[PDB]
Amino acid sequence: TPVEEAQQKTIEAITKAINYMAKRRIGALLTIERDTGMGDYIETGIPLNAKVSSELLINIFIPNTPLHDGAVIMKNNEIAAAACYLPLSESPFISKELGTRHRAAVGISEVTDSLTIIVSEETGGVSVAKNGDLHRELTEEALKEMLEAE
Amino acid sequence: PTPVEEAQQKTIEAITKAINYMAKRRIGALLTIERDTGMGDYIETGIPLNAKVSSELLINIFIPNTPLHDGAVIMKNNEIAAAACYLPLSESPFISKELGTRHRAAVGISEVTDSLTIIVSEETGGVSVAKNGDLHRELTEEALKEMLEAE
Ligand SMILES: CCOC(=O)N1Cc2ccncc2C1
Ligand SMILES: CCOC(=O)N1Cc2ccncc2C1
Ligand SMILES: [Mg+2]
Repeated sequence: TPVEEAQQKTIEAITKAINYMAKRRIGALLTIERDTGMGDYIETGIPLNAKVSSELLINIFIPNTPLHDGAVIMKNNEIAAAACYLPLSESPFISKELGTRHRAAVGISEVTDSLTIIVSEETGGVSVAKNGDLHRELTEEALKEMLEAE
Repeated sequence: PTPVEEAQQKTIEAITKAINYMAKRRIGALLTIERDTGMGDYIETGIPLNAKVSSELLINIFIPNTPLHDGAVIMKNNEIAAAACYLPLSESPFISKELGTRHRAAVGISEVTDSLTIIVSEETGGVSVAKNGDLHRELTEEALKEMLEAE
């Protein structure tokens, strides 16, 4: 159906962007809103309300640029905003070598049903935060399975 | 001012802030503002954004060596319609011979539309505008803002 085709196109755009950023160890933080509304966090960023593309997602997270610090938040198959604030988790159970992008991802996942993707700037490792837990060192197949399950 | 007028002023502020930032850093840029001649055929050659304008997004689009930096950004009113768009290259003899493809594309679209195109040179940081087949070079920040306000 059209809705299914659109969802698959968005998953493909995300995975292509994440793969590029992982290869180059470009830090990224991408939160996908689900049933819990995230308007209060969307409002802390720069409004975009843009069509998703791999190209736009890559250009947002280039280091040393206006939009690269903070989270992209996606809603209704669009990029709602970039450079958004997310709450930092205080969980003592996050790997201690991880920094603030990952604590922000876990933090938003503790108070919403959202799915957040993180690319580490240290390793290019890809992780997902959901329900207060961080799933680390994902393969491409693993991230795609999580997006489809979501 | 009406909401339409306030929105126009915000869009001008966003454009001038981005152009000034790119000029300073010698970031090449090509930014076409659609007017009354519709530019759908050219918008459709790029990557669709349909995004709200911000200075931050404009700058991020043109960072060198990134997916969106080559080709034109085409704006419709208060939105960035698409990036990395193709424009026709002018063959006008009044384009300074040292200028490259971004200036030629800008003059080219300006020959077949009433659009206003801004160009930042990656070589010099100079700011120019193409309109109605003419290129106006070495604009001050003040001159660019006035041209946009009058447009
Ligand atoms: C568009 C400008 O944005 C910023 O300078 N920050 C830094 C920053 C750091 C952590 N979370 C969000 C943000 C947004
Ligand atoms: C999104 C990818 O964009 C591109 O690779 N282009 C568009 C474009 C438009 C005009 N001249 C050169 C190029 C290269
Ligand atoms: Mg002069």
